[PDB]
Amino acid sequence: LGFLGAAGSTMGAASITLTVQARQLLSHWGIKQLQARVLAVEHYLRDQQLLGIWGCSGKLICCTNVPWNSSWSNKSLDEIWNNMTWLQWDKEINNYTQLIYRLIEESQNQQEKNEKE
Amino acid sequence: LGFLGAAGSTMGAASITLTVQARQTHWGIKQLQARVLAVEHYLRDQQLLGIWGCSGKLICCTNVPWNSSWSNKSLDEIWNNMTWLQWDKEINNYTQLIYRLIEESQNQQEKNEKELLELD
Amino acid sequence: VSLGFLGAAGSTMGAASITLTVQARQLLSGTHWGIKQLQARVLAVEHYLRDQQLLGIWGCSGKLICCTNVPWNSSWSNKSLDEIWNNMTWLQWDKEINNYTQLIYRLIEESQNQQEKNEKELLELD
Amino acid sequence: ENLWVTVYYGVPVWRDADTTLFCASDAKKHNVWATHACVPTDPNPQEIHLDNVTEKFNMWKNNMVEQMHEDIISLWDQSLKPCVKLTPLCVTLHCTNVTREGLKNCSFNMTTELRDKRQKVYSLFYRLDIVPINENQGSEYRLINCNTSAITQACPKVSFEPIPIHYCTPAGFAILKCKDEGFNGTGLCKNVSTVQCTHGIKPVVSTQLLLNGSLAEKNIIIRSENITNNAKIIIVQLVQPVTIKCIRPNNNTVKSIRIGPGQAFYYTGDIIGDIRQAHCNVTRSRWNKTLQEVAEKLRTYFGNKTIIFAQSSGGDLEITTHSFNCGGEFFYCNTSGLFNSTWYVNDTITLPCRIKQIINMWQRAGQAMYAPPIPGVIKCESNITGLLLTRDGGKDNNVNETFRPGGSDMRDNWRSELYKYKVVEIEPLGVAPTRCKRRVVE
Amino acid sequence: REGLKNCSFNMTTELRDKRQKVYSLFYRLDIVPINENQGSEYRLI
Amino acid sequence: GQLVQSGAELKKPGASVKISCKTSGYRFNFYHINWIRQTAGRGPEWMGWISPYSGDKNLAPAFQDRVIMTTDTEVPVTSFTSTGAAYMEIRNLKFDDTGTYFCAKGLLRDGSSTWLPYLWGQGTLLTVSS
Ligand SMILES: *[C@@H]1O[C@H](CO)[C@@H](O[C@@H]2O[C@H](CO)[C@@H](O[C@@H]3O[C@H](CO[C@H]4O[C@H](CO)[C@@H](O)[C@H](O[C@H]5O[C@H](CO)[C@@H](O)[C@H](O)[C@@H]5O)[C@@H]4O)[C@@H](O)[C@H](O[C@H]4O[C@H](CO)[C@@H](O)[C@H](O)[C@@H]4O)[C@@H]3O)[C@H](O)[C@H]2NC(C)=O)[C@H](O)[C@H]1NC(C)=O
Ligand SMILES: *[C@@H]1O[C@H](CO)[C@@H](O[C@@H]2O[C@H](CO)[C@@H](O[C@@H]3O[C@H](CO)[C@@H](O)[C@H](O[C@H]4O[C@H](CO)[C@@H](O)[C@H](O)[C@@H]4O[C@H]4O[C@H](CO)[C@@H](O)[C@H](O)[C@@H]4O)[C@@H]3O)[C@H](O)[C@H]2NC(C)=O)[C@H](O)[C@H]1NC(C)=O
Ligand SMILES: *[C@@H]1O[C@H](CO)[C@@H](O[C@@H]2O[C@H](CO)[C@@H](O[C@@H]3O[C@H](CO[C@H]4O[C@H](CO)[C@@H](O)[C@H](O)[C@@H]4O)[C@@H](O)[C@H](O[C@H]4O[C@H](CO)[C@@H](O)[C@H](O)[C@@H]4O)[C@@H]3O)[C@H](O)[C@H]2NC(C)=O)[C@H](O)[C@H]1NC(C)=O
Ligand SMILES: *[C@@H]1O[C@H](CO)[C@@H](O[C@@H]2O[C@H](CO)[C@@H](O[C@@H]3O[C@H](CO)[C@@H](O)[C@H](O)[C@@H]3O)[C@H](O)[C@H]2NC(C)=O)[C@H](O)[C@H]1NC(C)=O
Ligand SMILES: *[C@@H]1O[C@H](CO)[C@@H](O[C@@H]2O[C@H](CO)[C@@H](O[C@@H]3O[C@H](CO)[C@@H](O)[C@H](O)[C@@H]3O)[C@H](O)[C@H]2NC(C)=O)[C@H](O)[C@H]1NC(C)=O
Ligand SMILES: *[C@@H]1O[C@H](CO)[C@@H](O[C@@H]2O[C@H](CO)[C@@H](O)[C@H](O)[C@H]2NC(C)=O)[C@H](O)[C@H]1NC(C)=O
Ligand SMILES: *[C@@H]1O[C@H](CO)[C@@H](O[C@@H]2O[C@H](CO)[C@@H](O)[C@H](O)[C@H]2NC(C)=O)[C@H](O)[C@H]1NC(C)=O
Ligand SMILES: *[C@@H]1O[C@H](CO)[C@@H](O[C@@H]2O[C@H](CO)[C@@H](O)[C@H](O)[C@H]2NC(C)=O)[C@H](O)[C@H]1NC(C)=O
Ligand SMILES: *[C@@H]1O[C@H](CO)[C@@H](O[C@@H]2O[C@H](CO)[C@@H](O)[C@H](O)[C@H]2NC(C)=O)[C@H](O)[C@H]1NC(C)=O
Ligand SMILES: *[C@@H]1O[C@H](CO)[C@@H](O[C@@H]2O[C@H](CO)[C@@H](O)[C@H](O)[C@H]2NC(C)=O)[C@H](O)[C@H]1NC(C)=O
Ligand SMILES: *[C@@H]1O[C@H](CO)[C@@H](O[C@@H]2O[C@H](CO)[C@@H](O)[C@H](O)[C@H]2NC(C)=O)[C@H](O)[C@H]1NC(C)=O
Ligand SMILES: *[C@@H]1O[C@H](CO)[C@@H](O[C@@H]2O[C@H](CO)[C@@H](O)[C@H](O)[C@H]2NC(C)=O)[C@H](O)[C@H]1NC(C)=O
Ligand SMILES: *[C@@H]1O[C@H](CO[C@@H]2O[C@@H](C)[C@@H](O)[C@@H](O)[C@@H]2O)[C@@H](O)[C@H](O)[C@H]1NC(C)=O
Ligand SMILES: *[C@@H]1O[C@H](CO)[C@@H](O)[C@H](O)[C@H]1NC(C)=O
Ligand SMILES: *[C@@H]1O[C@H](CO)[C@@H](O)[C@H](O)[C@H]1NC(C)=O
Ligand SMILES: *[C@@H]1O[C@H](CO)[C@@H](O)[C@H](O)[C@H]1NC(C)=O
Ligand SMILES: *[C@@H]1O[C@H](CO)[C@@H](O)[C@H](O)[C@H]1NC(C)=O
Ligand SMILES: *[C@@H]1O[C@H](CO)[C@@H](O)[C@H](O)[C@H]1NC(C)=O
Ligand SMILES: *[C@@H]1O[C@H](CO)[C@@H](O)[C@H](O)[C@H]1NC(C)=O
Ligand SMILES: *[C@@H]1O[C@H](CO)[C@@H](O)[C@H](O)[C@H]1NC(C)=O
Ligand SMILES: *[C@@H]1O[C@H](CO)[C@@H](O)[C@H](O)[C@H]1NC(C)=O
Repeated sequence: LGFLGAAGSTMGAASITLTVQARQLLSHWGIKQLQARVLAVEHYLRDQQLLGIWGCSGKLICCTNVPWNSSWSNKSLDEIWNNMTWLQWDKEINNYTQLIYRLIEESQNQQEKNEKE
Repeated sequence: LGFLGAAGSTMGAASITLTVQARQTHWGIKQLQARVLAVEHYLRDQQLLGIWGCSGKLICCTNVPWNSSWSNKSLDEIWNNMTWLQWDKEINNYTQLIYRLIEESQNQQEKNEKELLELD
Repeated sequence: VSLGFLGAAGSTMGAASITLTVQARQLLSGTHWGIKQLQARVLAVEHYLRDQQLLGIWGCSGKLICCTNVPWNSSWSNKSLDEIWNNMTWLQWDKEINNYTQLIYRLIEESQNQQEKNEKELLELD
Repeated sequence: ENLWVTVYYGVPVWRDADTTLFCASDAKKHNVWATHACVPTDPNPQEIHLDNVTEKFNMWKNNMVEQMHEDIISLWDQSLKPCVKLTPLCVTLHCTNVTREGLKNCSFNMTTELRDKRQKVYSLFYRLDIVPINENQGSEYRLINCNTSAITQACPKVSFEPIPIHYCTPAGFAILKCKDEGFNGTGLCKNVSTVQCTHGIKPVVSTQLLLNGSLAEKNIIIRSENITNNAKIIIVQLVQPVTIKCIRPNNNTVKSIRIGPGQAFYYTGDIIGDIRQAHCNVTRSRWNKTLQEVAEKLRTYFGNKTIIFAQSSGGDLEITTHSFNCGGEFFYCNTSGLFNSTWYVNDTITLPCRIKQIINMWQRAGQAMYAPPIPGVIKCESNITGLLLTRDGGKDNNVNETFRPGGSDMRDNWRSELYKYKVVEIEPLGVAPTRCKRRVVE
Repeated sequence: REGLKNCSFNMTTELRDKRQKVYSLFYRLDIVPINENQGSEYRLI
Repeated sequence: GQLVQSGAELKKPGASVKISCKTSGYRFNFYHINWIRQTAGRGPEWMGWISPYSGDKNLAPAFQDRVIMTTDTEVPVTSFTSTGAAYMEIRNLKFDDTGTYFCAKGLLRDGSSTWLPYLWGQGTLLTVSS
């Protein structure tokens, strides 16, 4: 356990510790200290804004309506969840991450239109 | 359209664009103040939504009845004949009152939901 | 009819639950001087977000009152509900469990993560 | 029909607001405006046209102007803090004529690296920078700043060249821009659009003519808080630029002396070749065309009175002459050759100029700067973009009106670029009645 | 009463090479005698 | 919490008596102070109660014309405890009034049963004789 103690663990095993890293994202020279404090806040809020945009706010794990594109990865769920770390996983899809994020946002926009009816 | 592109449109027409608008040494000091200011305004609005129970939604229905003294206009008169800018002026003296009523209703709702769960 | 900010502080915990929104609101709202004002503004934001960080992790975000799946431990308190809700202020209560506050928080976080893991699995089976 | 309160977020509502703005600049000597500190600009800036929106603008109440003025002064002051203090420079000077009397050859005891030693220095000074000491011998002089302020040398490594500055607004706030083809900076604007930042604005400083600014799209635009009140400044924006070319023909030889540990003073040791007065050239045909067009538009406010242009009535050099920064040298030019004209409806102009090394751009008591001389021949060209005019009131004679250049308020230069912008706060929350009622448990 | 003394000194001027003679009244509390104790010469505290 | 009472004394018929009730270890103003009588020929009987917070009292119909209740202003010891006293005066004493008198502390600050006499003092004897 401990902060990032799961970093070398399998992606499935690591999911048991998500709350461990979710916490402690928050907490002349007076200016220097404030810039760092603001930066910690901005990064925290940046991630929270994305979750709000995706409709995932308030959840550690959030399912979406976006289908997986096999070109992002052809690996099976068993290979991904039990034979990889999250660090390795991010590298494999590092060039598709921004695309995936945009697709989630588009899917939420369609959902909002349907909820209005 | 775009950011605030709906501002001249009617209140009803504007409702489709809420998703779009939901988004968004000397110089270094001013940038620090700018960054703090942007954060305070983002959180100010989220603070109210979280209290109201409306968080995560662009449109949130409540249990507070409309008071005709706030406006005597029919829904067609409001939603299709006005901009949000015009509407904001009409209820400018009642907006804080409405906010308090929403908050009171939320606390009563959650208290009642707690009691229902206690009985199960 | 409001008691005002902290007007409920002397009230019983059950009565105090009526006024939670009074306290929840204004957490953000309430040159030598210029720097002090900037520090005050940043601090208020950190304070507000600290509590929200915990609520988002607990799944309690967006709610004034949030029920959980964590059982009460009699070692934290042996009091009956009437002894707590009708006979105490929140100020007294916080002191009674002050040593267990962090312990409880970790248990809530663990329960939330397992709950969401299970909710995903239930959906995967459908 | 039971109506219920419904909460909306992302609502297109705004109100006028005063905000802190920050600079942005395109990626790229050291610049005095410290634009390297600025946020990189978006490679493709966004603008949103607002249909069915009419908004009130008032360039004279626009607080972006006052904020920009403070930014310009603050940057200027910071740039001088590391630079040489020249406190030792203020000492009795003994002066003679050089080898127009615009220059004098002065001798003085300057300080040296060691406190025990002094060094005689000969240098050229402009007569404008010097005040005689009333011994009535005519040989003893002092620098003009000595009875008012300490003077600081500008660093030779810092350029005064203007760089466009984009003013950007914090999230939750936005800038509205007026797009009307002709707009006098006040009243309602029919075509309104929203931008995150302004177009880049050059921090050009001038006293009578506006240089290197934006042009009017179709017609000359005349702006004033109140035309009838002659006290108010009139800002005129031209459709087409008039090129002004300026030169300092003298070949200055620049020499330097250490005046203490870590410090040095720069001065002109001599001039090579004949000494000649600085001057600027404005094309006569373009200028006469320009004045006529300005007169035709001014005439529409005055009941078809004859339009007379005239030179400034008097006062301080900073007011009575056109000033600008060219090559890092500070010019003062006599514009009476430009503004001497009358219009009855029915080659080049050469303006003499003088250069000062001692300046006070913001007209602040207790402050002064010494510009170092720039070696060799100095040449530049600029576009006259607009005019600053005032009017002579107090007369009931309806035959004519008289206009004169310039004014004391430096902030009016910023207004010429900022008149089209307004800062507003965005308020995403609002409430309105609907038939919808919130669902509850059981 | 010795609440005040009339002091004289050569003060600096706008120009480094020039000096001016200044006469001024000072409160005795701000004035300290030179340790030579001549009684005619003083310095600021 | 603890309650103590004025010691026993002998009275003549028709005499008035005043009984103190000093308290400690709890906030005096947070709870009702009850007075309860017991006699051999009657058993336990209520004399009603007083709230030090509002000064409000509820006297039983039997005693409304003969019993007066008052309280002292509380003096704090800790932020959550204080000291103070309640007093009861009985006028026109009869031989029928002989017996043990008790002072008692209210049960809860809220809920349906706030005034119940959770803590009792030792009680003292009142005697009437001619
Ligand atoms: C500060 O601290 C004080 C002291 O702790 C707090 O006061 C307590 O507040 C709670 C609020 O709920 C009180 O609970 C209630 O108690 C009453 C008791 O009845 C008495 O008080 C009445 C006050 O109006 C009074 O009317 C009664 O007497 C009159 O009427 C009777 C009947 O006709 C008559 O016989 C008398 O002669 C009088 O004419 C009587 O003195 C009780 O009635 C209440 O019951 C309702 O509410 C509960 C809870 O919801 C509910 O369960 C019941 O079914 C019912 O609906 C209720 O129990 C408590 O008694 C107060 N304590 C004291 C010592 O006074 C105060 O609130 C604190 N302040 C702050 C700011 O927090
Ligand atoms: C209105 O707009 C016009 C057009 O933009 C402005 O005119 C242009 O202004 C620029 C900047 O002054 C000018 O470019 C310079 O040309 C000079 C020609 O002699 C150069 O000497 C100069 O470079 C030197 O100065 C720079 C100052 O920042 C240094 O960064 C640079 O390194 C040079 O200095 C070094 O080299 C010289 C070599 O001689 C040496 O003496 C120095 O000590 C140092 O070592 C620039 O390249 C354009 O030529 C101008 N354009 C025209 C058509 O004239 C005009 O100024 C604007 N008006 C106002 C009021 O702002
Ligand atoms: C750098 O600095 C040095 C030092 O200041 C300058 O050298 C001095 O130059 C001045 C002339 O400019 C010399 O002045 C002359 O001094 C004579 C002697 O002074 C008597 O009085 C002084 C006290 O005041 C005594 O100390 C001294 O012993 C003498 O008893 C005067 O007689 C001269 O007077 C005549 O000229 C003045 C000019 O203004 C007239 O007003 C008088 O009426 C009269 O005609 C004169 O004052 C001085 O002596 C020099 N000092 C030294 C140490 O040599 C340098 O010139 C200067 N360098 C530069 C480039 O400025
Ligand atoms: C650090 O890396 C090692 C090697 O990858 C991890 O070892 C593996 O740990 C898991 C448990 O976390 C073991 O899983 C179990 O395997 C048995 C069969 O051996 C099975 O019956 C269980 O149901 C379960 O799947 C796994 O075998 C083990 N691998 C090896 C090769 O021993 C270790 O867990 C890593 N540590 C962390 C904290 O992630
Ligand atoms: C501003 O306008 C004046 C007047 O038109 C310009 O003056 C002209 O400058 C040129 C170039 O220096 C002069 O021509 C040269 O004169 C010398 C004289 O010895 C000769 O040897 C060269 O062969 C050449 O002919 C010209 O005579 C002069 N005109 C006048 C009336 O003096 C000036 O150059 C303009 N300034 C700028 C920056 O354009
Ligand atoms: C600094 O010196 C100059 C030159 O002697 C002074 O200039 C004159 O000042 C008077 C007022 O005291 C004005 O009426 C004159 O018009 C000034 N003359 C010119 C040519 O500008 C100046 O006042 C002195 N500054 C101070 C603060 O005493
Ligand atoms: C000063 O004015 C001249 C025109 O008189 C400007 O140069 C012309 O600008 C237009 C528009 O960009 C171009 O189409 C022309 O080709 C330019 N002419 C030449 C000869 O290059 C010039 O840019 C203006 N200067 C400033 C600083 O705005
Ligand atoms: C700029 O344009 C505005 C709008 O046309 C002018 O303001 C109006 O001027 C007329 C002049 O007769 C007045 O009757 C109106 O009442 C003005 N309107 C308002 C809202 O004040 C303004 O005068 C023009 N400015 C200049 C310098 O010409
Ligand atoms: C524009 O300026 C004129 C001139 O100052 C103002 O009119 C004058 O107002 C004063 C009273 O304040 C009168 O005594 C003058 O007789 C007026 N002059 C004329 C020519 O009528 C005018 O009010 C200003 N307009 C605005 C909108 O402020
Ligand atoms: C200004 O004067 C200097 C000195 O005469 C000129 O530069 C010198 O020119 C001679 C002859 O070409 C060269 O041998 C020297 O090496 C030059 N000196 C330097 C430092 O470069 C200079 O060209 C003149 N400027 C103008 C515009 O004529
Ligand atoms: C600007 O130039 C004009 C024209 O040279 C100057 O006006 C002259 O000033 C001198 C001053 O001694 C007078 O002798 C002339 O009679 C004036 N000419 C006219 C036609 O009046 C004017 O003073 C200059 N401005 C400045 C600030 O120097
Ligand atoms: C322009 O208007 C002025 C008045 O504002 C006229 O001035 C008068 O001119 C006559 C000569 O024509 C003189 O005798 C007067 O003394 C002048 N008056 C003032 C108040 O100075 C001037 O003549 C007019 N110009 C034209 C071309 O008609
Ligand atoms: C109500 O509380 C009275 C005072 O005790 C204090 O508060 C209680 C809730 C505990 O926290 C205790 O440790 C404190 O000292 C009690 O005297 C009274 O009996 C309580 N009433 C009931 C019904 O429990
Ligand atoms: C509307 O507001 C007024 C405010 O005085 C109130 O009296 C009235 O009861 C309210 N109406 C409803 C239906 O709540
Ligand atoms: C609200 O109050 C303002 C004055 O503060 C008044 O001008 C406006 O008309 C009022 N609005 C309504 C709807 O009564
Ligand atoms: C209750 O607390 C004790 C420690 O006091 C702990 O050992 C026990 O496991 C706890 N029970 C639960 C269900 O958490
Ligand atoms: C908390 O622990 C300390 C010892 O570390 C103890 O003195 C104190 O009484 C405890 N608090 C409670 C409410 O049990
Ligand atoms: C400079 O020359 C002028 C004549 O042009 C003369 O009046 C003046 O006295 C001269 N100055 C000196 C210091 O010789
Ligand atoms: C100024 O005078 C000194 C001393 O005579 C001389 O060396 C210097 O060259 C002169 N400067 C000019 C430009 O004549
Ligand atoms: C001013 O213009 C007149 C013609 O209107 C002309 O005669 C006169 O010489 C001009 N003055 C100057 C200084 O150019
Ligand atoms: C000031 O200077 C004069 C020069 O003659 C001298 O006599 C006097 O003593 C000086 N005063 C002081 C206080 O040193």
